[PDB]
Amino acid sequence: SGFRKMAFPSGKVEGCMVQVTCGTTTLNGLWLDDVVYCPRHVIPNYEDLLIRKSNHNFLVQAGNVQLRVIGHSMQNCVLKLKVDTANPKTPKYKFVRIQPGQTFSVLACYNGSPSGVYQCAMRPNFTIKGSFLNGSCGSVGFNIDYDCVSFCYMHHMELPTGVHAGTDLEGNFYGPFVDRQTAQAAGTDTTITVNVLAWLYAAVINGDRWFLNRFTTTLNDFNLVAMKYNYEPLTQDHVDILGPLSAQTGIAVLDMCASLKELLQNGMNGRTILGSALLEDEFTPFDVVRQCSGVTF
Amino acid sequence: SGFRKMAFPSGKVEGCMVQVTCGTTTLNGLWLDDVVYCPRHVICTSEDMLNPNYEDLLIRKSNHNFLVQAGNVQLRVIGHSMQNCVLKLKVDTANPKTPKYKFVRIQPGQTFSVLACYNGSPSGVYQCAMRPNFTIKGSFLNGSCGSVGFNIDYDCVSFCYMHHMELPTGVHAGTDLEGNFYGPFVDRQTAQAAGTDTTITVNVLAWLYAAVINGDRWFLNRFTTTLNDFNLVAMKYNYEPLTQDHVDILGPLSAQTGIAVLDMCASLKELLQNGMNGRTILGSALLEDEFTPFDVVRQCSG
Ligand SMILES: O=C(Nc1cncc2ccc(F)cc12)[C@@H]1CCNc2cc(Cl)c(Cl)cc21
Ligand SMILES: [Cl-]
Repeated sequence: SGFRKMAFPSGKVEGCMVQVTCGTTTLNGLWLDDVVYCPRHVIPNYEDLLIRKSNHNFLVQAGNVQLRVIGHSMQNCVLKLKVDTANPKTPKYKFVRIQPGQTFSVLACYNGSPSGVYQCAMRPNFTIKGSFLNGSCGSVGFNIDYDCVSFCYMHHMELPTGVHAGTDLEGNFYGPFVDRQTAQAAGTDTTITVNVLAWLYAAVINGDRWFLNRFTTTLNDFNLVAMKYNYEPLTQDHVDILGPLSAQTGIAVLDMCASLKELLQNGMNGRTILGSALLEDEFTPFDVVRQCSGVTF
Repeated sequence: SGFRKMAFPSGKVEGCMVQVTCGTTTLNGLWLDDVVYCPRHVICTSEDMLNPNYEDLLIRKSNHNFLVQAGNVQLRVIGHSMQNCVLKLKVDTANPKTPKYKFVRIQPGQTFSVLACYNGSPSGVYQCAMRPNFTIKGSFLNGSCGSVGFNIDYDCVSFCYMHHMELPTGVHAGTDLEGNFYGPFVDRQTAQAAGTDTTITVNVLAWLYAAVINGDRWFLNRFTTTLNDFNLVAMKYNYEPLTQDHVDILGPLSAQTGIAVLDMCASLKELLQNGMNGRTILGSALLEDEFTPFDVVRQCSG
């Protein structure tokens, strides 16, 4: 029993964190094989800025050992620093780009040293509601599938509302952001509907049934209601993805939707679900199945 | 900016997780140097869970009855001893991944990270607090026994909790790494119930200071309170009494934000009376009590 916001064990990623210094700027890098990946803002015409740099301008520190940079190249908004030493702690990994609503663990780092791990979701507006201070740039987001680390996020900046913006490991930003000092704002955010439904199934699995009702709804009627409350549309793919949870609890997805509709129009009425007075949207259907079944890494 | 429930990076603990099997029971062990620590109930046959005589059960065991697996390698048990509710299995190999560590016993209200494990394999990491009723509101399934709670301030891992059991209300009970249970709990299947839980007042105040540091001030008011008047009101909402120690501990946050502790205590009293009125504080519609004053300073300042 219990339902917590749970991150993946961070060990395989901790062994990859390094400190990258260029001039007065110090941030984090991800050392995989003989390449250190970091935000290109560590060095704006980034082709012009980068051409003026030599390998010895980049100081890379892995623990108390200084790595020697033997090459450098830029791929979108990420700088790739070729080093002479392959990271002996390089796990089996992939670079994956995630979609809004997908969750991942963030290993927040400062000066190449991991300080914390937390679980978050890529918001529909492409920001993340993270917890980052100055020096956190280069901290990474990841998932673990069996023994493989899928790197999906690298932190680049904080927007004026306190939310965070970054890229996949190929340097493509999530969202309409740029790594430049200019006026940028997070768009109007929406609730990840499929995740709220998954979290309601987690509540049912944990014995919290008060919100259940005898009613069902059509997908179209649910989406008409969901659009009114700034919830993301629920697709047939989402309904299919929720199938296993629907079979385990005996509550059809559209039956759980009628519960969600009633919660949106009437509120919680002083009650809580899994210790929360708000509908939680940062657990995917896969996260719910993984936590309510105990998959290990 | 931002405020998240943040766990310590679990790497230093993951390299210590092993699987311990005795008869039909399999659970997790913590392998530090040449000793594997695990719940002593691993020697129990479930039929002896109501009134187990652990000394009697352990005397009948030999080293080769304990199967310890570290990854795909079987460790050889060369000795065993019991210390309170923890079994210590001496092994013939020191864990090369043993971090710098300490065993610390925590007090109610203290927070720690949990590395939930099954079959000696880490599955997830989450943050939690030792409730005032000495239980933890964890996320654990069968086979999670032996999973540990820890803090990693600096490069040293302070082990503070080892999971032993789930109570009928879904909450969890366990011991420190010396085998002493937190609370009045026993590793017996006798009827046991968690006492009425209360809100960790000092942690709620720390979290309100975190909200102020992050730019949120809507809940502040022009009032102050005496500590006694605050406690009289606090007790009525099932909040833990706030002591002078708690007020002292909140001093640094009070100095940073410019809001005296008793002034913040008056915002809390008003929040308890009015609720949030559709508003949130740090993205929460409930008052959060699983962040200590130390966690707030660490996350908001460094
Ligand atoms: O508490 C236990 N198991 C589990 C632990 N944490 C979450 C668990 C969730 C579900 C579950 F069925 C078992 C879970 C074990 C085995 C069942 N009984 C029992 C009784 C006593 Cl006295 C002791 Cl010390 C340990 C146990
Ligand atoms: Cl403590």
